[PDB]
Amino acid sequence: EKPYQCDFKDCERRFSRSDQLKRHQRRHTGVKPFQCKTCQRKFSRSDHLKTHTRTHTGEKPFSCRWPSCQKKFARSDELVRHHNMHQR
DNA sequence: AGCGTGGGAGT
DNA sequence: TACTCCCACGC
Ligand code: NA
Ligand SMILES: [Zn+2]
Ligand SMILES: [Zn+2]
Ligand SMILES: [Zn+2]
Repeated sequence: EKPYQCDFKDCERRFSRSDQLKRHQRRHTGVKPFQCKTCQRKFSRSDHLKTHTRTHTGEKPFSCRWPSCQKKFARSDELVRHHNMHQR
């Protein structure tokens, strides 16, 4: 199921796909290909750079679906937490 | 709350 | 492979 093993010392992680292993291995190497042009912070992943950028732009693409609630969020996981809050 | 950081997955 | 999206841990 997860044939791509991480061979770094004392790491037991295994992955379904080669690209998942490559991304994981950036944790060990510290290689960070992406940079925010606003604050120069570096990231190992482009999706992390994308959501970080919303800290500068104020974009909040995720709207609460509860009727009459107008709250918005920069990330889908913030909206999940918020929805969990409406539903006790 | 706000967000760095992470795996699992669709494409 | 890479880009993208989801949900999640932990502060
Ligand atoms: Na990418
Ligand atoms: Zn590893
Ligand atoms: Zn920045
Ligand atoms: Zn709401």
